[PDB]
Amino acid sequence: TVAAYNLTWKSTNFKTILEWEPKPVNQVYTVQISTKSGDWKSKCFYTTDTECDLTDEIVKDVKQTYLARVFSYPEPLYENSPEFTPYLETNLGQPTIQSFEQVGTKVNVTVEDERTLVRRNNTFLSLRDVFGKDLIYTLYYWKSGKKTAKTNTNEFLIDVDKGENYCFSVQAVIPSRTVNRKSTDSPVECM
Amino acid sequence: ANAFLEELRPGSLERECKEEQCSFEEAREIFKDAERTKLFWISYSDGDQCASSPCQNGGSCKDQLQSYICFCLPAFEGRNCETHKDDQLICVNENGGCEQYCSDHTGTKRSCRCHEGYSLLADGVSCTPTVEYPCGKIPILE
Amino acid sequence: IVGGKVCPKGECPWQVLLLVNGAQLCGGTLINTIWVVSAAHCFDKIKNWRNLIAVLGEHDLSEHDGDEQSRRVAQVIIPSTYVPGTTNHDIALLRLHQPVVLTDHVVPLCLPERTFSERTLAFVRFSLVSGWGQLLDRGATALELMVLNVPRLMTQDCLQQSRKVGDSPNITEYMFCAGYSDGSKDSCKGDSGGPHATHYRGTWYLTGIVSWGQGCATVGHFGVYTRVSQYIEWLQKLMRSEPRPGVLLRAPFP
Ligand SMILES: CCS(=O)(=O)N[C@H](Cc1c[nH]c2ccccc12)C(=O)N[C@@H](CCC(N)=O)C(=O)NCc1ccc(C(=N)N)cc1
Ligand SMILES: *[C@@H]1O[C@H](CO)[C@@H](O)[C@H](O)[C@H]1O
Ligand SMILES: *[C@@H]1O[C@@H](C)[C@@H](O)[C@@H](O)[C@@H]1O
Ligand SMILES: [Ca+2]
Ligand SMILES: [Ca+2]
Ligand SMILES: [Ca+2]
Ligand SMILES: [Ca+2]
Ligand SMILES: [Ca+2]
Ligand SMILES: [Ca+2]
Ligand SMILES: [Ca+2]
Ligand SMILES: [Ca+2]
Ligand SMILES: [Ca+2]
Repeated sequence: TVAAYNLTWKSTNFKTILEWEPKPVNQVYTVQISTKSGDWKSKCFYTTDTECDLTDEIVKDVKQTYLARVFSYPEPLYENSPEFTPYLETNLGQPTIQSFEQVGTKVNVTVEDERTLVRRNNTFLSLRDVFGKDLIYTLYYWKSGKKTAKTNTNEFLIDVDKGENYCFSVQAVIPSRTVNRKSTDSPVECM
Repeated sequence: ANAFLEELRPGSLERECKEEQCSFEEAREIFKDAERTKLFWISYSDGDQCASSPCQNGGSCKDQLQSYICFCLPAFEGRNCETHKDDQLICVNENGGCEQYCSDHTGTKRSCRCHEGYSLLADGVSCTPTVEYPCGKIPILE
Repeated sequence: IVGGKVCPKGECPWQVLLLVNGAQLCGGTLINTIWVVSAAHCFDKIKNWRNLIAVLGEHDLSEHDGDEQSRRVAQVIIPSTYVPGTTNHDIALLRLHQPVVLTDHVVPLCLPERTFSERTLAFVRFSLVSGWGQLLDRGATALELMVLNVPRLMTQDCLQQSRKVGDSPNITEYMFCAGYSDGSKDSCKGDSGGPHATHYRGTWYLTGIVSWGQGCATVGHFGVYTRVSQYIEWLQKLMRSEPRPGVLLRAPFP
């Protein structure tokens, strides 16, 4: 057997999957995950895949720091993964502009409060529910010249020239973050 | 899309990209600017990866740029919700729910056992002491 | 024990005190009314094999109470593969001359089955180590039984997370590391033979034996314990065997 390598975390809106190499040849894998003071819990028992979904485990406490390791079978050979702190590292999914209504010389741009994988009382919590004040949305628009706006909610209230048409795009952002601070730009929408 | 003479009319996002599929060039004629056209084209032409209906067992697919995300029903997990949480009753998995010893059984279900001085309860997973001072228990705390 | 606390009287009921010629020798673990598991190296320099005593229900070495029970050690079984002065196969099975009385202060720790221990217990993060050993490396021993909660590590991580030393003993498959490398908490020499007990779903099990390490609570090093799971068969077969003429017995291993 060969120890797995290049263990990488693929997480978006908390959907978290551990991937690694190489494509198993005469060897199966079993994953274990835990917090620095918790017990090791096994996942994806004897899988031949080179991936393992750990979503249900990390959403139990997205602020904890997790460590995972992949065992290799023909103590067994294994490899530790990089530490992973969901709250600080899960990528923000691509946003979606839910709507925008014009009211005279102003426009209200609403951003869809998309859901995450974090369960709570038999429901999925939104990005807002999870990040609260840590989350803001930035707007990048233009009179159909660059313009930008920021909000600590899911809506932008901006001024516009009567008659002219504008196009909008937003991004999810967690200012305090160091890495993966911004989501990709949302689809463009025009009035 | 382009039809006979339509290109004589000014560009229109609604008529060209919404009510029809517009090429990059048609999109470029509407947005004019380079960056703007690109900002629009990345999403417009990405394609809905949820079209395959990859999320199994009643899960819900959420489209993303060149990828998707599956939200699963409580009893499921996995990239595409293909994992049956109820089909993991094996000994290596949380000791199979057994309070003490676990024995696997290919073809059937694992069975639980107990250490000397204990007996397996009717639930088939728990162990209760059959002596006054079983091993591993602390009297002044029991 | 370095950096631990007193084990409230009665909360470490399987802890054993071993004495030779009335002098403190080592710790040990009761696993039934007649057998005690300890460390083999605790007997490297024994001369009067007839003066080995095991005391159960001990707590405060400066005060006698009715929970104490003394028994002569009628037999010390050590693997034929253990070499005095070294570290591998550091385990010993002791037969008490007379069974001890099980009370609220004297209870045996459970010897688990092999696969349960390797597959489940070995992955329980924390376990308890205890003894009347030194409170500091090279310091004085404790008067009251001390206990310490230590985290376990797979050997690969132990090696990677430890300061490589010149001629340190190898960490074999008959061992496992547990503790901290910041020099704050660990078991020590006088704790040898004592239990490394793991709590799992309402019951405590014997997973390790205080064996060795570089000094005590040394920065960049972890405590090393005998991996009891490897001796389950060995122990069970011997507990069913007939007593021998002499005290010391070397039994083959496997
Ligand atoms: C450094 C001498 S030492 O500190 O006494 N360590 C030696 C191993 C040892 C020998 N040479 C070495 C070189 C580098 C690192 C370790 C060693 C060592 O530990 N030797 C054994 C006796 C060997 C025998 N059969 O007589 C010993 O002292 N065991 C008691 C003990 C219990 C717990 C801990 C602990 N948790 N901490 C440490 C020690
Ligand atoms: C649906 O489309 C996605 C695109 O990435 C593909 O990965 C799935 O396998 C398919 O079901
Ligand atoms: C999407 O989410 C999944 C979990 C199920 O609740 C579906 O019914 C829903 O459409
Ligand atoms: Ca057209
Ligand atoms: Ca056209
Ligand atoms: Ca056109
Ligand atoms: Ca229309
Ligand atoms: Ca048309
Ligand atoms: Ca053109
Ligand atoms: Ca054209
Ligand atoms: Ca897409
Ligand atoms: Ca006393």
